[PDB]
Amino acid sequence: EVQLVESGGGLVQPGGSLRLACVASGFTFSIYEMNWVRQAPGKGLEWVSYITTSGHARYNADSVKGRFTISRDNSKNSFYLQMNSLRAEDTAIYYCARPQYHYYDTSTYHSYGFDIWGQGTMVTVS
Amino acid sequence: GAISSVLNDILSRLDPPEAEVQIDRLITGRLQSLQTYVTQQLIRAAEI
Amino acid sequence: GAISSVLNDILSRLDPPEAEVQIDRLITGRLQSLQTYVTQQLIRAAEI
Amino acid sequence: GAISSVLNDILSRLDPPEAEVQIDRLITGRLQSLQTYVTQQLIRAAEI
Amino acid sequence: QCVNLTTRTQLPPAYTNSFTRGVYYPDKVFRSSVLHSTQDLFLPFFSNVTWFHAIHVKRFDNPVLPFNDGVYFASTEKSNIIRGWIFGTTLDSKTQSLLIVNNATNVVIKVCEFQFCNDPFLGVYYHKNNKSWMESEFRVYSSANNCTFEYVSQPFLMDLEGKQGNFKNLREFVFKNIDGYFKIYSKHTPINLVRDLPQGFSALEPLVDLPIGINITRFQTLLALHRSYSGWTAGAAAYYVGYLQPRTFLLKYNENGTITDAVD
Amino acid sequence: VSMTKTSVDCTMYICGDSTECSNLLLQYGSFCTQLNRALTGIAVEQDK
Amino acid sequence: VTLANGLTVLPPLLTDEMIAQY
Amino acid sequence: QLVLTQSPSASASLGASVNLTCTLSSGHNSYAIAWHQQQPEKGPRYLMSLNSDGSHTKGDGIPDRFSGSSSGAERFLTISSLQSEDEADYYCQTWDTGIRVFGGGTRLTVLG
Amino acid sequence: CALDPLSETKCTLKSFTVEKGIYQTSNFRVQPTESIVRFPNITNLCPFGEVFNATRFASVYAWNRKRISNCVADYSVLYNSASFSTFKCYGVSPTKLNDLCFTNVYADSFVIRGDEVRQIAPGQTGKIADYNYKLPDDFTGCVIAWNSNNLDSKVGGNYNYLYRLFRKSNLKPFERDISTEIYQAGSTPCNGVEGFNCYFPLQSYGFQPTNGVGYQPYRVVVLSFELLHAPATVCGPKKSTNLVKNKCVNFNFNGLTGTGVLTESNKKFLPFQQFGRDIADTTDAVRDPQTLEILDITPCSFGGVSVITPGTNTSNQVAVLYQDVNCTEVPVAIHADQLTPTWRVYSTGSNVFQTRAGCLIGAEHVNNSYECDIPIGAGICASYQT
Ligand SMILES: *[C@@H]1O[C@H](CO)[C@@H](O[C@@H]2O[C@H](CO)[C@@H](O)[C@H](O)[C@H]2NC(C)=O)[C@H](O)[C@H]1NC(C)=O
Ligand SMILES: *[C@@H]1O[C@H](CO)[C@@H](O[C@@H]2O[C@H](CO)[C@@H](O)[C@H](O)[C@H]2NC(C)=O)[C@H](O)[C@H]1NC(C)=O
Ligand SMILES: *[C@@H]1O[C@H](CO)[C@@H](O[C@@H]2O[C@H](CO)[C@@H](O)[C@H](O)[C@H]2NC(C)=O)[C@H](O)[C@H]1NC(C)=O
Ligand SMILES: *[C@@H]1O[C@H](CO)[C@@H](O)[C@H](O)[C@H]1NC(C)=O
Ligand SMILES: *[C@@H]1O[C@H](CO)[C@@H](O)[C@H](O)[C@H]1NC(C)=O
Ligand SMILES: *[C@@H]1O[C@H](CO)[C@@H](O)[C@H](O)[C@H]1NC(C)=O
Ligand SMILES: *[C@@H]1O[C@H](CO)[C@@H](O)[C@H](O)[C@H]1NC(C)=O
Ligand SMILES: *[C@@H]1O[C@H](CO)[C@@H](O)[C@H](O)[C@H]1NC(C)=O
Ligand SMILES: *[C@@H]1O[C@H](CO)[C@@H](O)[C@H](O)[C@H]1NC(C)=O
Ligand SMILES: *[C@@H]1O[C@H](CO)[C@@H](O)[C@H](O)[C@H]1NC(C)=O
Repeated sequence: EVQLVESGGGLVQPGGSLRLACVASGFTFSIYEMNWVRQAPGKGLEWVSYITTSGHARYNADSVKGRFTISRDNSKNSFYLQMNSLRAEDTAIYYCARPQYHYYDTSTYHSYGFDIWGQGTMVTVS
Repeated sequence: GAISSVLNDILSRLDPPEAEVQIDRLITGRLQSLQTYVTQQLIRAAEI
Repeated sequence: GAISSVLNDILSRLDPPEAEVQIDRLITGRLQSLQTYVTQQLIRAAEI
Repeated sequence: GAISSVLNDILSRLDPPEAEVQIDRLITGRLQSLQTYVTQQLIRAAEI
Repeated sequence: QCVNLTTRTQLPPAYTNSFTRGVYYPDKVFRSSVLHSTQDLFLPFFSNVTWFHAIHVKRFDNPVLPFNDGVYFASTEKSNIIRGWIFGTTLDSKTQSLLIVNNATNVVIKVCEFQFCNDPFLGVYYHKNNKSWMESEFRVYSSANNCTFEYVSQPFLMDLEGKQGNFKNLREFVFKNIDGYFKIYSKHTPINLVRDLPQGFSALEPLVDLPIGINITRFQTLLALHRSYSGWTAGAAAYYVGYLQPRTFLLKYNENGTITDAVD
Repeated sequence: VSMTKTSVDCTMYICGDSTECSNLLLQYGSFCTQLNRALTGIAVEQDK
Repeated sequence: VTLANGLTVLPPLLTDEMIAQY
Repeated sequence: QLVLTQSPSASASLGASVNLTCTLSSGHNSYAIAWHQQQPEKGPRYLMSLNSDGSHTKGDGIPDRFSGSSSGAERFLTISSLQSEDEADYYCQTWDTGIRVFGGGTRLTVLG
Repeated sequence: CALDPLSETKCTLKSFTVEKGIYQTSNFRVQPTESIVRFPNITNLCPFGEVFNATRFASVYAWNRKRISNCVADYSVLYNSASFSTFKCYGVSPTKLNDLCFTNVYADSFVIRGDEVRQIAPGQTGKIADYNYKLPDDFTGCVIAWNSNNLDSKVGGNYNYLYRLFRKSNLKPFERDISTEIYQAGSTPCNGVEGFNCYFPLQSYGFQPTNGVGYQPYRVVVLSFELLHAPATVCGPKKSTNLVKNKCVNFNFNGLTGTGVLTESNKKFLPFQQFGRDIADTTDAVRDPQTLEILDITPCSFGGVSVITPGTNTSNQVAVLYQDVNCTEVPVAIHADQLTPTWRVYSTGSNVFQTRAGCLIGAEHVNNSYECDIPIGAGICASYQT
């Protein structure tokens, strides 16, 4: 069964460093690249960063002001957002979601849109 | 014909007793280039 | 100053790591001869 | 670039298999000096 | 375990034109705004390259081609069929073999004495019960013997996908075997729905300089097949092979240090 | 009637920013001295 | 008329203004 | 990137039909989307990844009622015979060269 | 020859009397006096203990190649306890081994007999340089061999080591052959079984402690380098220092020696490039190994000094011409801080005049106009007048 469980909340002043993780099980991590999406309280969800299957990272979306970093631990079958420099706006739910494009795929590439979503974690920050 | 086209490389990985041969090769080539250039410029100045 | 006056023989009994030196000697001789010829031609053409 | 500036010195303390290298170096230097001299003379002759 | 799954269809290979493809960086130094001239093994412009494609129409073909002094590879890709190569000399018997491979997250380079069957493929299995897809299948080589070299790194074949519309992932490769060094060059270019090597220019980046020092004369390309339950067939693929020759090019460098066009 | 005046520095052409310029120079520098005299004569002739 | 390591270009004595004046 | 001119409030009677509209920037006319429905106080739910031809790839628990159509540079999601559960937030999202935009919400106050 | 511009002209003309006029003087003024060295900040010990302490050490028909990276090569450790018979080094002098930083190194390893140590060299032939291990003609590295009769040889004969006695064709450089197929001597086919005119290509060495100097094992370690190309991973034990930008200084980036000023550049390198030469034989572009910041290397001062003077009989007063400078940078370009004080009083003074030809210092300009005799080069002329 596919599932995306998270952990690592904490209250810190802007500029603080924490430890964020999105653990998963029941499916292959080797052929699935993972995204992250950010949803401020009462606001719309917004992606922040992601890692590819090979290991390349994209800190795009221009809402991350060089604050978030993404990695992945294929050895321990777990997925972490390599986390440091939390800031004021970062108080939000952190649903980690799984893109539809697994590396061993067929059909048209109407994928990379999320088929499943994590339960999300509330990391209150002020 | 030397091991490198720059003088600083051949002066950075060769002791002088082995480096001076290649230094001489580069110097003879550069002096031939200046001789050809000054010959060309000299008969060009005669035409001018 | 090479061991032979023809390029084919000196490229028939010498491996390239010692032969290229003799080849270089012969090449510098051939190129000096060609440059002397072209200087002579240039000032004969100036007189013409 | 030879070990001495006169021919009599380098032909008094070197057997020919090692001496001919310095002989060749000195001869090429002298031939390039004489060739530059005749080039200058020919261009000066054209101006005269 | 391996099996005689040939189902080979014989058709003449459609020679097609590449239009100024196959040039790479000859040296590891940053020039700019210069016309550096170089003499190296290059694919000549407007040359016949061999369009090989064993799919469409249970048409499967994967012949052994010689590594004649230089291989240019292209792989307009849709669903990840071309997975690697098995360069070598005899690709069987008691000789040395190379098994350049690109799995789902890494690149495995093995110079070893593998024994090969006639139809090598990489088989990915999908389960209903676990849903995991695993490469735990090995039918290009039966086993290994006196193994010599192993290398694990970031994979050459890189997705570089996520953008939409008609552009395609054209992956170009250059393999050469000069005195004991195995050099792999690559670049990947988006192409606006072209059914042919595009009319542009390429700048193939250096990938690895493998210290192998082997003969190699019979390069071959691996493919990946799913399982299904005409056993072990699947996909859609087309690739293009041409050969490098000792030639002389003149490269013109732009202001960013990258080449613009090459004049043969 | 005229052509652009030019001059060549000996050290910066054949030595450049490299060591042993004197040892490189005492053996081969009078050729460059002759060429610099020729280039100065060309410049003076072009002004005249 | 379009004009144009130790290589220096010596300017002419007679500048363009004074050649024009002559 | 593409911007969503989705009405902050649109409404109709229960059992009737409406069409939400996802508008897209002229620069990516032939781009596909996927729809996520965000019921309040829960997580996102993926309905369909809509092709430019209106074809379907369906998530679990979603009837044939929810369908998509395309025309020009804009996109539609179709709802027919509305019921109570339709009260939710609808999000239209896309793909790019490492960008997923996701646009904004479609708060729908269907009266019934 | 280093006190006055008139004496400098006297040196460049080889005479004790010079006439009035203009003389372009050569640059004998400044000698740089400082050096900075900056290398990558990896201070691991290279596995020379693994290569040079091999208890089980590879044979010659199938020799071992080990890649060495991300460490420092301390040559002084090896001869503390090991004595090398032939430390021949090709392309790189043994003296300058310390100051270089290598990029792609590899340690070959094989055991050969005493007579065949000479065969491990570019251009030599035999049954060890044709059928077992061939070195390339344009080789760049050093072959290190020493006697190992006590370790690699035991009583009764050590038959573990093998070599290719017969082979069908000559080996390519750095090519390994491990096949043990039967070699056919005659036209008859062996068909994979030993018979007449069919021999095993692998013959065994007969190392015995009672034989002579020619018949004893010699452990050979062949190192292969690539100097001053591509990014480098194996450096020498010299320590890295700070970076002094905007000033003329000797730099040592990864073994690259030179003299010149550094500024900040904005061009972007390729990922596989660490050096740069906008034009070859200039080496303008380089990456700082510590910070990976793209910079530039530019020359620091102009070659343009000339002397304006009357004849030495008339007067000893002299003026000097500094070309292609704004006059304010004359002491910066000349580097008069390390120069003689008699040259410094001519380096800077009260009467500074900027011409288009260059900076004229030592003479005073006038609003009146007189007839020219000697040139300056920008429509101005100088002469001796009250
Ligand atoms: C979960 O995955 C593992 C491997 O990733 C499966 O274990 C093996 O699967 C192969 C596939 O044919 C079988 O041949 C082996 O017999 C399996 N191992 C064992 C110990 O039986 C495993 O079956 C998967 N779980 C499923 C499919 O429910
Ligand atoms: C497939 O990818 C895997 C990477 O997960 C490669 O195998 C792994 O190799 C590393 C060391 O290089 C081991 O630590 C892992 O245990 C391996 N995983 C396995 C065997 O599942 C593998 O080489 C790639 N190719 C194939 C054909 O499996
Ligand atoms: C390296 O391998 C190639 C491929 O086999 C060798 O080429 C063969 O050489 C033998 C020499 O006995 C010939 O009989 C074969 O006809 C050759 N094969 C082909 C296809 O030409 C090559 O000789 C080997 N050695 C090198 C290159 O030094
Ligand atoms: C390519 O092949 C065609 C026929 O297949 C031939 O006419 C043409 O000359 C070939 N050109 C080259 C460059 O090989
Ligand atoms: C290769 O492995 C086989 C194992 O059957 C062995 O007999 C043979 O000696 C090995 N090769 C070498 C060169 O030792
Ligand atoms: C959208 O709904 C309206 C009625 O509410 C209808 O007229 C129109 O055809 C619908 N569009 C589609 C694509 O079904
Ligand atoms: C071998 O091992 C000793 C330690 O016993 C070490 O000091 C030495 O450097 C090693 N290498 C050589 C060549 O002796
Ligand atoms: C290269 O060109 C691009 C765009 O024209 C510009 O961003 C960059 O500054 C240029 N220079 C280099 C060295 O890349
Ligand atoms: C050199 O710079 C700093 C200081 O150690 C460090 O962050 C960096 O990783 C170092 N580089 C390497 C290649 O170790
Ligand atoms: C020299 O300084 C002047 C200012 O008087 C300035 O206009 C000119 O550009 C400068 N030239 C150089 C080469 O620095």
